[PDB]
Amino acid sequence: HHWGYGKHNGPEHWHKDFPIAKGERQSPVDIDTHTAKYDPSLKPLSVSYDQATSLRILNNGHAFNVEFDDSQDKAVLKGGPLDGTYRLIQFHFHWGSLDGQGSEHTVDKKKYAAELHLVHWNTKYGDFGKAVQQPDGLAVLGIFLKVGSAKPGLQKVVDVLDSIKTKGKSADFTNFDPRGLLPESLDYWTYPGSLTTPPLLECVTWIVLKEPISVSSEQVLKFRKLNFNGEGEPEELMVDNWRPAQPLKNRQIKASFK
Ligand SMILES: NS(=O)(=O)c1ccc(CCN/C([SeH])=N/c2ccc(I)cc2)cc1
Ligand SMILES: [Zn+2]
Repeated sequence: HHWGYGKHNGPEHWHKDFPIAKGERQSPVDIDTHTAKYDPSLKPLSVSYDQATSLRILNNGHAFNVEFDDSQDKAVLKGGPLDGTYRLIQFHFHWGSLDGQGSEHTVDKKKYAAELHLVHWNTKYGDFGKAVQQPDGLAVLGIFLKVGSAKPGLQKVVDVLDSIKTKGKSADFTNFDPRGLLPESLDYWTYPGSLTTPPLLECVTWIVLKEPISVSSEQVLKFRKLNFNGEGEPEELMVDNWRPAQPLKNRQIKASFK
């Protein structure tokens, strides 16, 4: 009886195996745009993905991960609210059964159709498993998806999903350039938070971009053909794999922009 996103094992149940679910710095949160304060001391983000080395795509039963070679400083996030160098390890998405829901973060209680998470770990901790034990271990770059025009840089991901329909399937996925998933503006909000799935560790500096990317209805419909189940199990579509907004508690969301 493992955690997931159903009635019997969804987000309102996670606290029984992961008591940190009710902690002081949980994610995601609603971003109240009027309460977020401009912080003129924040730096522009530095997103250096020119040497990124993608390797593989995996259906893990909760989402799909595009995994990178993080054994060297090849794709790094720096600047903004961050001290030091954070290395890209993987990206994944969260999405809905309908275009009106799917994002984890919300903006003035608005839900987007999906949310991209580019996951990075602080190189001062040596690898990912050590970094998730530290309050500044991870930096996750969050990017909203709205349905409209296609995102051409997403289509190579969409077209491999048929080969990883079910939990535990993986496929070669080399030479994918994550720069094709970024919006024009790197304006962001930032706050201290957590992983949004178990183990819900409070190890993340969240950096959420204000500008969403547009994807087509056909692109998101292909996300919704994935399965949570393994091969030869009753089909359960991989939809609504998002955690809802958690209490902000004693936190301030900072804006990089006016
Ligand atoms: N949705 S999210 O962006 O907040 C998000 C949610 C979950 C995760 C993955 C955590 N899995 C862990 Se804790 N894996 C390892 C543990 C030990 C070792 I050694 C290596 C890996 C990342 C990002
Ligand atoms: Zn995520």
